[PDB]
Amino acid sequence: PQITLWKRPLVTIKIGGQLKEALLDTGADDTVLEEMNLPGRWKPKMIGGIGGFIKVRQYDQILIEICGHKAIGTVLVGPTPVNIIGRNLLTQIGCTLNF
Amino acid sequence: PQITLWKRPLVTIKIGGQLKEALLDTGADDTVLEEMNLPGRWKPKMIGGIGGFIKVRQYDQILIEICGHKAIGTVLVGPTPVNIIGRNLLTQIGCTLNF
Ligand SMILES: CCC(CC)CN(C[C@@H](O)[C@H](Cc1ccccc1)NC(=O)O[C@H]1CO[C@H]2OCC[C@H]21)S(=O)(=O)c1ccc2c(c1)OCO2
Repeated sequence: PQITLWKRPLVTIKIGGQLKEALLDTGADDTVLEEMNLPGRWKPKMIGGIGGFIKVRQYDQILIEICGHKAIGTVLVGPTPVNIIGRNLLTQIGCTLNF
Repeated sequence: PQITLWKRPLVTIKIGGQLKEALLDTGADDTVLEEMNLPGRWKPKMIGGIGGFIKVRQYDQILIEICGHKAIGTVLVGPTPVNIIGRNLLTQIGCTLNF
């Protein structure tokens, strides 16, 4: 689809067998989700945003379905203000910016 | 043009007589620029992201040229680590997400 930006580009995602809403975020290198239970092993990591740095749980090679498009990649879980889909998965679903 | 997301979607902008590199950021409601001394009246604002909030100065009706496309709107200025073009101006240059 072609998504205009007069509203927040929010979409439904499926991860760990659960539906969630997430923001397509071209300014994010990485995908960061709010606190949730995810299966598999994880490593502690730090990530920085506009206001500072936070501790996150890094899950590798996780399936997320983004508006029916499959991606398998790294998902960070921690105290982000919003579920964000970052470029690491946006590229997997073939997302581009156009103007 | 079409911008893939393999790398950060950085583009050249023109603001207040200065050329800068800025992120085309679909996850940003507002446009936030690195500290710079603009003339005119402003209002204090707080904007939140990963790591917490930063204090910024809100300037209204500021003209920004984004890869040759002119836009005019609200621009926030503060201690951000990156110049961020938000949705308030992305809509004005006809920027869409596509996948
Ligand atoms: C509330 C949803 C997002 C944060 C979750 C909002 N951000 C825009 C993101 O694109 C920032 C934009 C950003 C980019 C680099 C540095 C600081 C901010 N990216 C970001 O935080 O990404 C982080 C996760 O991947 C990593 O790669 C970049 C930082 C990490 S933000 O920079 O904090 C931002 C911008 C304009 C705004 C605002 C918040 O509130 C209203 O107006």
